[PDB]
Amino acid sequence: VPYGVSQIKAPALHSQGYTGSNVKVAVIDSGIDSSHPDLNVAGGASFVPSETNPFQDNNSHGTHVAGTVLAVAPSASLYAVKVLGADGSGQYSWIINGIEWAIANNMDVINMSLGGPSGSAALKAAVDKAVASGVVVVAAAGNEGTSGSSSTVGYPGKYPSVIAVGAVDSSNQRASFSSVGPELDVMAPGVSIVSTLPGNKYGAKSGTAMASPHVAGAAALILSKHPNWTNTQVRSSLENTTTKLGDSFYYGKGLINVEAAAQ
Amino acid sequence: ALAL
Repeated sequence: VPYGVSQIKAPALHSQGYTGSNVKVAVIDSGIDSSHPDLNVAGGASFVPSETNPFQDNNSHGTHVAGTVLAVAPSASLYAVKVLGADGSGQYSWIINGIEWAIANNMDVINMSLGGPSGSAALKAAVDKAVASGVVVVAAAGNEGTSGSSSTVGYPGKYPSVIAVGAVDSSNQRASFSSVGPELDVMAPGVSIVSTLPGNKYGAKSGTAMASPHVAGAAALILSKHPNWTNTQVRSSLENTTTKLGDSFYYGKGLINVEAAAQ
Repeated sequence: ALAL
């Protein structure tokens, strides 16, 4: 479909018969516009006290993100976890609740196209708990740019249990905005990602929010092929089979290769 | 936490 799908080598798996079928992916974002003809939202929950409906995306964020998961893993079961409000901001508690819901709800993949500058013990316990449970936890690295020799990587992405996804363009080049550091795991396409928008729309968005779902989507592709495989197995598969870009501080392991990861 |  869109360039980022080809880039990650997704199509090669679609042809072979691997589309993410029977994989449960939670999008912990501003909701998903379930009304979108293309989007099949299987369920969800809201943790935003003022925004009761998970299936309503007042931002556009969550709908775009969900769209990306679906283009990579078209047969995957999408779950909308509303943690962010119309403004794009959310409480750490709302987020924790969203992680907890995903665990309790037997999610296979968590997508967190979100990040903050500071962490919490409650945050780390939650993410680490998702991992202990067998969930593949995906998060954007952040859009912090550089800070000399300092890690720019936001939370929950900073955490080792969480796959930290940075951004590349269609030329395999690091996006200027892309958070850097030892904590950066993988690179996925995040420059001008054309996806689903609320109210039967499509539009381009840039950021690590865009890169993350490509990995969340890639993870669902591997689980469709290897149903038996642990989160640990999925993650290793992804990280170990990458297209090596520059330095690890900037690129991590490089670009994901869904085709090589699926063996 | 903010949208990425």
